[PDB]
Amino acid sequence: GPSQELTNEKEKALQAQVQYQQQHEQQKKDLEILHQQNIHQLQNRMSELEAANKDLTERKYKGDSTIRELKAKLSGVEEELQRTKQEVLSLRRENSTLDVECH
Amino acid sequence: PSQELTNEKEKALQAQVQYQQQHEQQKKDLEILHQQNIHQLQNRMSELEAANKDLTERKYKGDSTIRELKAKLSGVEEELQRTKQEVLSLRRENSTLDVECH
Repeated sequence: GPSQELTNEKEKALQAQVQYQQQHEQQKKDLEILHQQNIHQLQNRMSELEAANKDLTERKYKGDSTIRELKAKLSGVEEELQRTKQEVLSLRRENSTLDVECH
Repeated sequence: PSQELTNEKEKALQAQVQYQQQHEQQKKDLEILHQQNIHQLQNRMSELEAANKDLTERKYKGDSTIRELKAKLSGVEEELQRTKQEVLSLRRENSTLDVECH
């Protein structure tokens, strides 16, 4: 068959186009898989570092409110100390005047 | 008839050349995209590392400030207790002198 040999070549060319498309799709899939393996460890270390940062930022806010409570507590005690020291001065002054009137 | 056959074999050789150029071009394009993505991930990683360094430094500063405040507060509470006992002693002296006087 002279034309049967020609029809065989046209059949072959259609089959070769199908094979090309399959090989082009397979190369894409293989490259995406290699890519995922390349970024896997880095994506995991990134998510871990974001969560550690979220926890630290949360801890920092708690630390600020603790500092605020401590400063206000300290200011109250420093003022109380001031009014007790002045009470001592007042009492020393009173004691001296009373002591001169007996002695 | 034979020239038409030689034309089909010439065409098939050309289709193979094209498929090969296309296979290479898809790989190069994917590599550019993947390299771009890797650079973005690496950049985000370096900014999370810098944010973590900054947070760890703030955590040290906050915690050390808390530690200093608690120790300062204990010192003042202790000094207050001493002064309060001095007031009690002076009020006792004031009461004994006041009874001898008025």
